[PDB]
Amino acid sequence: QVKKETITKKEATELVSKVRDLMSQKYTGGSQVGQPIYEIKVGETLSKLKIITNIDELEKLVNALGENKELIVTITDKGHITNSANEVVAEATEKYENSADLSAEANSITEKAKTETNGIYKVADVKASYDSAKDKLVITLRDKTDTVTSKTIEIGIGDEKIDLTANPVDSTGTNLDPSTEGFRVNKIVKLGVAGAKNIDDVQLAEITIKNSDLNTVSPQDLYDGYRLTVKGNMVANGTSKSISDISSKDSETGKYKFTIKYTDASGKAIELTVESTNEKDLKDAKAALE
Repeated sequence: QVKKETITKKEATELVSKVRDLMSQKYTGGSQVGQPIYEIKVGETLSKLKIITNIDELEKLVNALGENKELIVTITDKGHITNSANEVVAEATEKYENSADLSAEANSITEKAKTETNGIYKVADVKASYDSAKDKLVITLRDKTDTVTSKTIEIGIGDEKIDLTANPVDSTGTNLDPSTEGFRVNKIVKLGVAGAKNIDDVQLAEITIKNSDLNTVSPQDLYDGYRLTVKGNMVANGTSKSISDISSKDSETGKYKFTIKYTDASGKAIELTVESTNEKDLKDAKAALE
């Protein structure tokens, strides 16, 4: 993954433009044709998010956002892909994502071949091999009776999951029934796929919109280890002060942080982020401002 970002209310004009375009995007095929691809939620906090169905819901909330108040917007992809007919759809056959998926499939097919009586298994002897070196699933078929032919099919990472009970495809593009009298495995060009599944959500973004003038400083900027600096005293003399929690508990930078929202001498809404790798210095600065 999620892109986290903080922007100002003024900068939210660009967010409105982008979210408007996202909200206009619909599936162009399959079961969800005409429904929105994106789910947008808006609320004061991450615990008070609500789904919106029109961009004006966001515009109204952004326009009404008070001085030193904030709004959270989350953007979720409800799951989409372009299918073989060039339509954007909500469901698709799952893909092999790694070596373990290919290896599992080889084991599954090998086990299924012992007892299966459906599709290809009915009319063909089946071997399925996971080649550790090449990183491929290799399926080898031979007709059980009559003039015996064979076919080998290679399946890799990123391919759609296959199903030997489903109708394979021949050179005409037809999904052909393996029980057709005269069917031979050497006419298979590709194997049939497993059933389509709903594509999973992907959280794309969490955008915090703050109606404030934003700046980030060190604790040293405000406090020298003993006394507030001149800048520290100006901050401490701000009005309608709200000082946030103790720390950020680190992220992937070292830096901890707290925020001070205040109204400056001119009446401007300010939010000052005070960040430090050192966690004692930050909490000392913090205590001096209280």
